[PDB]
Amino acid sequence: MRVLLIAGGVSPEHEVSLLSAEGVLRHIPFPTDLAVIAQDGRWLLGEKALTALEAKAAPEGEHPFPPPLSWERYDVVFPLLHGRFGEDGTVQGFLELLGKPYVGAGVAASALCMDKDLSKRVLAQAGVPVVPWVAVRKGEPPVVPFDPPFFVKPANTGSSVGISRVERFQDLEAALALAFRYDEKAVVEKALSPVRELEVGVLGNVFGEASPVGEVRYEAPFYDYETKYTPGRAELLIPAPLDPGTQETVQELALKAYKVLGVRGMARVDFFLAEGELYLNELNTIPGFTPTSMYPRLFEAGGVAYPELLRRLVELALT
Amino acid sequence: MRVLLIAGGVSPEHEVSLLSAEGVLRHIPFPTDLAVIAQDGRWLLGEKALTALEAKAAPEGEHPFPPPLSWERYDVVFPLLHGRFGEDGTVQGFLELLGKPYVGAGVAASALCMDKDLSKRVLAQAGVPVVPWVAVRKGEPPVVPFDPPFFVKPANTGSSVGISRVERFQDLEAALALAFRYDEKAVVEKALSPVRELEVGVLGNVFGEASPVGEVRYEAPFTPGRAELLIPAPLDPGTQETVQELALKAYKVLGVRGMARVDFFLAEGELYLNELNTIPGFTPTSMYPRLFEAGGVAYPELLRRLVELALT
Repeated sequence: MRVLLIAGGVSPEHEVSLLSAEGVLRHIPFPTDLAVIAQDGRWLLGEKALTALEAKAAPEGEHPFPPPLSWERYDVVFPLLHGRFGEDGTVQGFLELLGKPYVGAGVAASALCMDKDLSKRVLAQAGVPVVPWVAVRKGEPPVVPFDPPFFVKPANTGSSVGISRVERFQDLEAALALAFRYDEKAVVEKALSPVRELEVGVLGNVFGEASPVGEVRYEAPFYDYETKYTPGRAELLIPAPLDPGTQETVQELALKAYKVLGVRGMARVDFFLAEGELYLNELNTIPGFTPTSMYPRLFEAGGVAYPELLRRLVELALT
Repeated sequence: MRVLLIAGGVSPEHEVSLLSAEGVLRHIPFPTDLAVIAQDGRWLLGEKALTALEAKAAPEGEHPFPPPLSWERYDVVFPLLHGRFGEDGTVQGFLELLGKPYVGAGVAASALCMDKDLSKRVLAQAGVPVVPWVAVRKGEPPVVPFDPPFFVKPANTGSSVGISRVERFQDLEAALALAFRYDEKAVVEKALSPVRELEVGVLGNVFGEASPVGEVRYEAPFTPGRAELLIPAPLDPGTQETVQELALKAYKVLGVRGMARVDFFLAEGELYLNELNTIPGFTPTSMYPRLFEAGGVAYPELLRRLVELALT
């Protein structure tokens, strides 16, 4: 059994993708080779790929797509790419054409989960609670059924740019103009405040196993009398401090959504908890595999050791 | 302008794809090359591609995917494939990776429009009427909110294989067994009868313009009879407009890009959006081009506009 690991990509998550690849290479219980997509879109194979990993960034590759890779040597391909040309179904489609089994969501599920508007429409149709929202396309006069405050953001799941929290309708046009520079479609989500962020891992094909629930907390940077500067931190609470009832609901909601969307290998499902109400925010078809990443840490706490997690992901690709 | 037309495919629509390719190639107002995907999945380029085009079929190809082709030579790619590896977003994704502009729906729209389950969930939520249905996966207990008759069919299969018309609530298990041979997920759709089939074409990116509405009517079998295309369809102005508006709404919500033939069922006063075809036919007999001709858009102009839309 030989595995082909693909990491990097042209997206802003290039480096974090390499960091994940590092962790996967160090513990995957199968003979594995690495292939890297440089920030310029060209690929690096063999020793050049490993060298780039060691460098934490591959600005330039050697081979324009499609890479001269001996696909026949691999039983399963593990695409560890994030966002654009990563979780959007494009690489998944390429692998479908090559006839290669691969880890993670398929084409439809990947593309759908990457669209904040379309995946919510599907989830809402299936009875899964989501934050009230509306989709706006460039050129369309915005029609928002709810009052501010709300968040305006490009429709690409996980984006960290083009976001604006607006408190007045007179500020909507400016928020939309900003969001439209990143995606031709944006979504306007009713702002809930305060809220808690909860995340849960899922493992399996369509019908999965849920990990324990984790929570993300933010601690702002500050200047300490003796320690001087102390950096801000995103703290991971594992398991999340929740009453039994809420924990079970998020886990069930995550499993149901996963099932409806037909997700296949893994997923970290993010939720907003506010006023005692749960809302499924986003599904990440390709989570992090860094020793600091929520997904592997959650399953670890769920009795699934990292090496074992990677083993099961590879095996699931062959269904 | 330099256009690369791709036709054929591994799907059962391999031959009709070539037929429409012949048409497109004879009237596309731009220098255009042809690449053919043979039934065995291998590609045919240049001279051999043309030969296959003239033979109306290409059983086996020469180049394993991906082919040794320099895509630099083309400004726009026109994937004229149907179904699996055609309208399912796979080839589209390959093209996205090559960084090449291309005709038709992108990855998301193509993949969604080929999934009878997910597409209906989206349209139903959006307010577009769809025939009552349920989705079922291999191994999960069926729960049908309606009684026969109804159809059972694989969900992401852009083919006619594995489909069954169930009459007895006791034949269900059997029909699902068949469907599951082509997709671990199948859908059960209430059967409408009498039912009329209407079709309307759309052109443009996201916000498109509808062509006149057409109607498909089959003649008596003699070997099923000819598929008559009534254009415009014999409808009162009110229904025609509703068909067009619904088609345009679905098109928009799904973010379809270059074109689409939207099919509807009309049963006792009620319209139901049936299917959204992202890569329609282009033979002289195909509904899509004929519908737009009737709408004042000649075949050559239609092709010119599809190529241009790919760039915007």
